[PDB]
Amino acid sequence: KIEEGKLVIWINGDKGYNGLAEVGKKFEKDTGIKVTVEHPDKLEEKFPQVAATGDGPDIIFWAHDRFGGYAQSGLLAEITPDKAFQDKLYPFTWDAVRYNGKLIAYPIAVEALSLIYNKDLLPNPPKTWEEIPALDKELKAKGKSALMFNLQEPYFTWPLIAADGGYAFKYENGKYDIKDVGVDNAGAKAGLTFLVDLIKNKHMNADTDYSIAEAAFNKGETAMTINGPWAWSNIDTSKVNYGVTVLPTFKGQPSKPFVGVLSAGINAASPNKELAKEFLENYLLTDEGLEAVNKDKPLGAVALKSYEEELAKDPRIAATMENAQKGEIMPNIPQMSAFWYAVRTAVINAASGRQTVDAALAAAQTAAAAAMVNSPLIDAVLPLRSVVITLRWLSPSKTGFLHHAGLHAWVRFLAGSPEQFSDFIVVEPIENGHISYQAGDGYRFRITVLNGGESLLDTLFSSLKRLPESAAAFSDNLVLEKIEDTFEHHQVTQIEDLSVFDINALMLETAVWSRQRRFKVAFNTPARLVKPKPEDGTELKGQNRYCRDKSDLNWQLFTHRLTDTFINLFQSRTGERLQRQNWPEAQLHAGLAVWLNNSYTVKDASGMLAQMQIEIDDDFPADLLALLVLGQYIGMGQNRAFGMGQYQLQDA
Ligand SMILES: OC[C@H]1O[C@H](O[C@H]2[C@H](O)[C@@H](O)[C@@H](O)O[C@@H]2CO)[C@H](O)[C@@H](O)[C@@H]1O
Repeated sequence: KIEEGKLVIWINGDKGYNGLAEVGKKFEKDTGIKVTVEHPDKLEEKFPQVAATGDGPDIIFWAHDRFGGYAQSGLLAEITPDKAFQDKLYPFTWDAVRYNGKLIAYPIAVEALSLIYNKDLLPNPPKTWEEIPALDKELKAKGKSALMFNLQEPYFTWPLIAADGGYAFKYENGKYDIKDVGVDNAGAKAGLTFLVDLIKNKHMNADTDYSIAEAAFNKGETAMTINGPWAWSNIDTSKVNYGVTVLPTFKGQPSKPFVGVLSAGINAASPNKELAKEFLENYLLTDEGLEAVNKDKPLGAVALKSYEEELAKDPRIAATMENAQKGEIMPNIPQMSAFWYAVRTAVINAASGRQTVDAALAAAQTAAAAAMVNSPLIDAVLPLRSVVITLRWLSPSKTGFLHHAGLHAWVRFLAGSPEQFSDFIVVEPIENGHISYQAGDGYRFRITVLNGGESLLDTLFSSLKRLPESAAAFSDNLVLEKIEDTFEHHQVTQIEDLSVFDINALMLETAVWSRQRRFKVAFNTPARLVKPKPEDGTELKGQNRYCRDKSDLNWQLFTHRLTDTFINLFQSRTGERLQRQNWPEAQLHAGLAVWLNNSYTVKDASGMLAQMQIEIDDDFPADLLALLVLGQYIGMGQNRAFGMGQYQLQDA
């Protein structure tokens, strides 16, 4: 949980976090409240992961475009500055942090990309993108290059894509039309194609990221870069004579950067809300606070009127606002994360040659418009990680006798014998039944790790790597051959190498089953689904407690048990037990249903195998369909952590 009496702050590593820490040291001097300023990697994705369960920082610093989604998920508290304080900051910056009428963050600064160029290598910067290829040939003759900027984040490529007609969502009548995405019109195609032709003609490198581009410019190797005001600090250090100017035009149109408002949100689960307000209103959002941060890494055009009226005299800040005006302030709607994931994939795939520009942007238009999912039940379990582990026997042995219960206890032991094992790890063995193995034979099983289970996965990796010594069937007669990433189907050695099944992958998969409205639900391993509680007060006993006939299965029973699983996972993570709503009605017809008996001299292994046809409405809630899709990867019913209750969605 978040510790009361102190303040923990998250801000991106490219920002002036040391400056921010000095503002925190002054706060601690005046109130005794310790202020810890951290800068995690991928924090815009890390915040929902930890905040969904009640952890994370007291204050989060990011551009405003992520905050509507945070607010929609109930991660942010409503800030309450009086009218006197609101007048100190620009009204349009307050607009950027408003969501459904409520202010959800304190605006800090307005960030916009500008063209940064080496005045010594390039006295007159190019006014148009079309000049850059010709310019690069001349510079390559001196062993230099024209332009290098981060091609891994669509933030940096969007000004070009938007120049000739690209847009995120059409805005009319106070509303963004999610179904009207503009990443796939003639102008977006022209912009990305020009980017790809730069790479194809050796004027840029598809691999270029933020570090490579910053290093090249600051070491005098490239004449131009594209970055924001935070980057200026490192350039002053490198003693490059640089300037900040307007972005080049494309087809006569100016480049249109998506402008962000760096904002500070207050975690909804923070017990230090009043302290957070005092730090932000009375210490950071003052002339001396922002200056301490600006001195470390320049903020840009700050939202505080009194300070910005002095900074605007800086020609670099003026250029920042010039590019900003030629662009647009980002929407803060929850769909922005769907947009940025779509365009990130589009630009990487097009630039790497994997997809054509037309195909890459066609998929991005579909992806950007996919129905969001902001469920607390889902944010608690995502992201998933999964591995298939291959062992080799060191002497003969028998498996299947305990019906994979020994494997479970063994993996639990190898994970540190932790508390709440079943709430974070699912153990799915290969369904062989009874097998006798010889020395040298392989043994394979899959384990899926839910959000909050990395340390368990780390202990597991170490134990496996130290077999057979680790163990002290499934004893110290096994050795690790390899660990494969279930989702990439290739080998890994450290946890950091593992891919994730995250919210964006789930939204894309859910959309597939949204459009195909009829589909089948089939159990791979038997399910132990308890029958509904008799309404006359009596309790069911014995094997009569569980569903086993076609007549026992219906749409409400199935979705109740599925949701029970998610509620339990949520409860054990947070302590709260959410109230269980009923799903909208749908057609569910059980085609096949039979009960398997798997008792061994204990009946835990027995369960029901079933196939169900589903039909859903056009307007069926996506965040519920998403529970159905996610349930494929975590299983439902009793003993789901032993691999029971595994189902998969198939087409009819
Ligand atoms: O590239 C997608 C990414 O763009 C923006 O992130 C910016 C951020 O606004 C700046 O403060 C700075 O850190 O550069 C980031 C790009 O790496 C959006 O704010 C973000 O939502 C989006 O995913």
